[PDB]
Amino acid sequence: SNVAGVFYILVGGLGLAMLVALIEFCYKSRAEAK
Amino acid sequence: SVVLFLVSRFSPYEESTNEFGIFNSLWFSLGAFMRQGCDISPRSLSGRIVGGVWWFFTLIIISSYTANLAAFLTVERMVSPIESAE
Amino acid sequence: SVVLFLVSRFSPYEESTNEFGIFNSLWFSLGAFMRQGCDISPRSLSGRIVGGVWWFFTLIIISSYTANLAAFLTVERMVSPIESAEDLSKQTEIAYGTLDSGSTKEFFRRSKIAVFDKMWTYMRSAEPSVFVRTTAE
Amino acid sequence: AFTFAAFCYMLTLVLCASLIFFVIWHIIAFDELRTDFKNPIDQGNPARARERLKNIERICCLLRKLVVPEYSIHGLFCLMFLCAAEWVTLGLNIPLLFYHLWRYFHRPADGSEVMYDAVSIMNADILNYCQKESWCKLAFYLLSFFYYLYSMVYTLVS
Amino acid sequence: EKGVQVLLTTIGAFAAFGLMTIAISTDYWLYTRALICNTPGGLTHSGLWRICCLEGLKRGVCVKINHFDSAEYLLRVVRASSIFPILSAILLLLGGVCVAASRVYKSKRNIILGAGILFVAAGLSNIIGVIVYISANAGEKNHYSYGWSFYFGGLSFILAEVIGVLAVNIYIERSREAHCQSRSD
Amino acid sequence: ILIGGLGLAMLVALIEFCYKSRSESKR
Amino acid sequence: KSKPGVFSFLDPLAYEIWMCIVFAYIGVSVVLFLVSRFSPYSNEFGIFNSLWFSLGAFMQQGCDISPRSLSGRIVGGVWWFFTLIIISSYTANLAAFLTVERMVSPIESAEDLAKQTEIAYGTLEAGSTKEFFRRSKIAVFEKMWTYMKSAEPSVFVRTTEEGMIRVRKSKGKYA
Amino acid sequence: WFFTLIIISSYTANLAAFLTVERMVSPIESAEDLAKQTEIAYGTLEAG
Ligand SMILES: CC(C)CCC[C@@H](C)[C@H]1CC[C@H]2[C@@H]3CC=C4C[C@@H](O)CC[C@]4(C)[C@H]3CC[C@]12C
Repeated sequence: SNVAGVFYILVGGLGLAMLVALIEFCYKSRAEAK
Repeated sequence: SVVLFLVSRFSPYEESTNEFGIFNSLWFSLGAFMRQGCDISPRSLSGRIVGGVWWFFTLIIISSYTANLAAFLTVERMVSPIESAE
Repeated sequence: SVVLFLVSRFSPYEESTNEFGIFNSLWFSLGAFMRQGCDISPRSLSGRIVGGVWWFFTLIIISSYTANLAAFLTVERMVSPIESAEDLSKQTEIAYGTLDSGSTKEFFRRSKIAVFDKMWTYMRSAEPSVFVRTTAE
Repeated sequence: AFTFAAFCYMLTLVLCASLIFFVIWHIIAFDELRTDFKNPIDQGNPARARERLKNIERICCLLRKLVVPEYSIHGLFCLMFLCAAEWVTLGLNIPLLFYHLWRYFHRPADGSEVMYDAVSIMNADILNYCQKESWCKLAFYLLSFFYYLYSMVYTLVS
Repeated sequence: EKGVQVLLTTIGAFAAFGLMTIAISTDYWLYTRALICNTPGGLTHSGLWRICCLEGLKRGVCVKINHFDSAEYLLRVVRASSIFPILSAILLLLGGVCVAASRVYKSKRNIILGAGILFVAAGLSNIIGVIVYISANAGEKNHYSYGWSFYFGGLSFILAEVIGVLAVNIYIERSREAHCQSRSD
Repeated sequence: ILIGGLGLAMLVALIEFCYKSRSESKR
Repeated sequence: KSKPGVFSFLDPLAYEIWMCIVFAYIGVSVVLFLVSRFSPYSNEFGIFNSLWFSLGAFMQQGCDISPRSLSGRIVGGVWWFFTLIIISSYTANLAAFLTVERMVSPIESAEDLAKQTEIAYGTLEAGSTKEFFRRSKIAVFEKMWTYMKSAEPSVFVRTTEEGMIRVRKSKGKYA
Repeated sequence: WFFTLIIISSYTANLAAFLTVERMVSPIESAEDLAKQTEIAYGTLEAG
């Protein structure tokens, strides 16, 4: 309970990173597809 | 990060801005703050000055955080929200 | 350092021993212990195991040093070298003597307990005179 | 309880496996050398002679590259047992230390450039001496490993 | 090869889904002592929803857990709903389904990718649920311990991460094969 | 833990040595 | 003489924190591997080297490789923050432990026993000690007597062997 | 490197000492606190 905040922040950063990665992948694939 | 970016773009070592753009500048600064290392370190006197002062800042701040946390965990102090009627 | 050297020489990544000879192994270990970086890190699972355990060891030891030093500097504790009389007989750095021509010396002289016999031997074979002529002295 | 000597014993126990490995490699290489020697040494085919010579040279180079670690690691054992003030084990280990020192720094071979020399190697006397030395060293290392394990357990439990 | 890796991925998906469903439904997460046990209290084995007394007069009777400061309220809500472990199980199920589809639409390569993303996200959600559970249990009656359901959840997390790795590797190999074939053609 | 890790590293190095030797002798 | 346990160096942080540290390490490594090796856009961040990088990050050592993408750098940054907080907390709580263990002044006199109350002290029910305390004109023993006859329920005792047994059974809670 | 390690550890430790001690400080708030301590002297009017 003392350090739950860093765990929440870390998991949020992981989810954000995965989302950014998928966004870049879709955008790049669409761009290279044209 | 911004000052490192500027100093490395318009006063490069002579190339020297493909390294230490804004993104890599932010990365270098973050790695410095967290006591990690660096895949790049500045070669110019101005970038090195920036890095040195950032390094000093990081050292002091991390030491202060650890020390004050040790204080907190060593001495319990419960403050009453009220010490009067007003 | 030795285990890293062996593991990297006879089970190399495949070259891998011109890096992580004994000299560079010692250097890597030292840089690890001092929380610095490394111009080389192992690529094989065995060398990486060695490095990981060394890293854990270093982290724990540095944290312990800093913490116990903080304890030392926060709490002053002055220990008396002596908490009894046997401790005083065993010690030779500290000198002890009574008042000369008194009842205390007469007690130590005619004693039968071992510790006080040893003290009497010391006081009789002591240079300069441990004894004294007055209490204030 | 845990102490400096027990940690020294643990570390020496871990490092003696390496010495066992080295001596086992020695005896395997010398068994191969014997298979090459006792087997007919006819060199009528230039290709066969070249292959045999290069095999001998390779094995000699391997053995030379592999000797210093053994001796220096045993010296490390001796130094550790000196600093920890474990006198009995240091006494048991000094004779092998001096034997290794003598062996490395004498070069009884008249060439006196390498401990093992391809030209001097293939000699039956030298081959057999090396084989016997390796076997005795393996026995000694096994015994010392078990002694170190016993001493470690003894020091821990007490 | 690819076939064995896909087989391991599907087996891991099924196993992780089963383990997590078992852990959620099961009520052997925490062994502790509670005041409401009919005699600091009596031994209890609990879970996510209900608590059962053992070694007591009311032995075998299981009763729904009585949950209940904005952050504390949100934590209590999340712990009660147990939405994170349930989401982990759901995502594992969907990932296994996507893998099975990848066993059919061998052309579409962006399926065994969704499977891996879902498995990794399920592992993250399981981490979050574990953190929430542990945080909520604490308050401010000792010598407590964790049961085999908790470790079933942990095993589910580990398996999900492993099979996500395998699925991503499969996607890598498949995309590499297709791209090299196309470029060389 | 340090001693255990060192021993495990030696063991894994031996395993890798045997594996690589066999794969190379195949080549 | 409290024999410190092996793995007492883990005491500053609870078992749950170490468990979740391991879990977060695995998750971080997997997410790094994924977000580095998914897009057919090379990268040295496989699953082995992702684990290596994460481990080295946790120990504040750093390794040869470092991320170059936005997602990988987000992951590395949050992992770095987590590592910093956790290591600082470990060091600080260990310092707290040792400092407190260094403050501890045992009982060495009647005053030390008198002021504190975490330990109970009582003498024989009938005897010269009870009378001595009752009929005392001294400050410290007056305070003791004021405490004495309290709701231990019974600090007093009937037999001396009873007092010795009670002290032996009590885990330092009786004097 | 050794010098740096020792110096940084000493800085952190002594700073922790400073802050911890500054956190122990309980001022005077009653007659008892004044009574036990002696670092401060207290006296009233000669006649009164
Ligand atoms: C301590 C160990 C490891 C090495 C040194 C031990 C000595 C005593 C060993 C090493 C090699 C040994 C020799 C090897 C070969 C032979 C065969 C024959 O000619 C009789 C004994 C003789 C000559 C051995 C005598 C003992 C010997 C000299």
